[PDB]
Amino acid sequence: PHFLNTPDKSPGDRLAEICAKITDVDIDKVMINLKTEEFVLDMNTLQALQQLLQWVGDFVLYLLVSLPNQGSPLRPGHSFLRDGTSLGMLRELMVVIRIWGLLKPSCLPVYTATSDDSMSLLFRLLTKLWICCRDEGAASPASDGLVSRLQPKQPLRLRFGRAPTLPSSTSTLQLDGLTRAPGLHLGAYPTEECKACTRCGCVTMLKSPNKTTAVTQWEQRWIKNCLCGGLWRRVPLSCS
Amino acid sequence: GVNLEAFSQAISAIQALRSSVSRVFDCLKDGMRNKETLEGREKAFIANFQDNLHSVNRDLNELERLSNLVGKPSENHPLHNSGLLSLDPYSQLLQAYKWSNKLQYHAGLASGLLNQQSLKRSANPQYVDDVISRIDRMFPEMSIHLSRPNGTSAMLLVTLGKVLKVIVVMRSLFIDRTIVKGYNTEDGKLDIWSKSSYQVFQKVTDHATTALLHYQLPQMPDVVVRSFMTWLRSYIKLFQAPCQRCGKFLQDGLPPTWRDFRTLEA
Repeated sequence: PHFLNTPDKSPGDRLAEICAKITDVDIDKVMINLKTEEFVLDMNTLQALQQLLQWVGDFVLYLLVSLPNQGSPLRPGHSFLRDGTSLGMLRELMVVIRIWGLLKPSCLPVYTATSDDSMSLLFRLLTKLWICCRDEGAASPASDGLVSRLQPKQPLRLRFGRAPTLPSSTSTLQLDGLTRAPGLHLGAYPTEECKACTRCGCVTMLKSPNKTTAVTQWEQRWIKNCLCGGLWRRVPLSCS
Repeated sequence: GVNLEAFSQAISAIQALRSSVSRVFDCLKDGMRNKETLEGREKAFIANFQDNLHSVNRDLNELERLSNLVGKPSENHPLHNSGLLSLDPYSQLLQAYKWSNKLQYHAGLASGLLNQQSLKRSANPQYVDDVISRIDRMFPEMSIHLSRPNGTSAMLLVTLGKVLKVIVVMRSLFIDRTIVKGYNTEDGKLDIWSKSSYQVFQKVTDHATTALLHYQLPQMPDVVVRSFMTWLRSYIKLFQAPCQRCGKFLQDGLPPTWRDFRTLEA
């Protein structure tokens, strides 16, 4: 909904939705195919770089490196990548952040090295599996070889926001009345918390003030319950 | 060749430099765990720079530098590599060298810590003496000689640096009855028993007798006479007196514990 576009013949929502029906590869061509002007909304756009850009980049890169992990200790391995619609949303995100980088130089780097940007081949292989994952289609072997090898731009250690388990149906429960024994989305996951770190349902545990300037959309969005995040806890800042 | 120790020290220093670099970059990869009053832990960062200042300690190696720059192409080592190519089994020589050095140091430490003996008691050769004396005479500035003017016992005299020569009568071992005489000596026709002194050299003779009665071992007279000769040679300076001034008494000489200090100090 960040489309604060000038009045046009149609709305930005339906236009970004129909952007899915686009060319095969080279998103640098898709951007000129649809539009490139009416996307800027603020000069102080430096909000998703330190928080979201690295996040979405790590997510898509893990989605890449997951392909050679077909023989994983799981029938679906780590994930499916059989929807395409979500991948279409990811493509909309990557093209709009390409426009952002064209406008605001605080774009999303490759996070390791050798940007020679580098998201081009990434988007290319995403679309290559897209034609294999749009609708009523099976997964391809050339894309396997294309994704198997890795460049000097492939980090690791992704968050994987999830909740700790509680499988005490009739089996086992290692707890008492007190003394929990120890064993994030907008980043802010250091080694030991040094802020409010408002605990939440599953993974958030985000800081209460967040030291924000204009990213108030997220904070004002997560004041109430969250997805598997109604369990807003007050876990103390027992840093160790 | 103590330069090997210097090179090992340099290796340890550069490894410590690498470790300090890793540690400071790891500490920079973490913030204030729990301060609640002030992030003073950042000062430890500066302290980490001190460890990086230990890189200047590697610069100290420039003082230890220039350790080896000579010819001698590996000291008679190459036999099969630079020689007969078919002679591949060479490294057995180096293996034996390491084995021997390890055994030597092991047995040395073992004998050094085996001073805590556990044998209660024993219950249910003039040529050798002269040879032992000549072998002990092999140290510099320790010209000794014997003549045996009277008796089958050994009459040995020592003259190290001055006219403070000392005579010690031996019975093929455990040479007792010490007599030091500063500036005259062998009056009459042989060794004498005047034992005249300046109330200090007589004290030195008392100390020597105390050591002889103290350094007496149940057997192995070689180590006994070796310790005796070292204990006597330790008197080559007589110029320093720790634990007090240089004039605590007439003279300050008593190194019974491998170190000279002021006399009358037990």
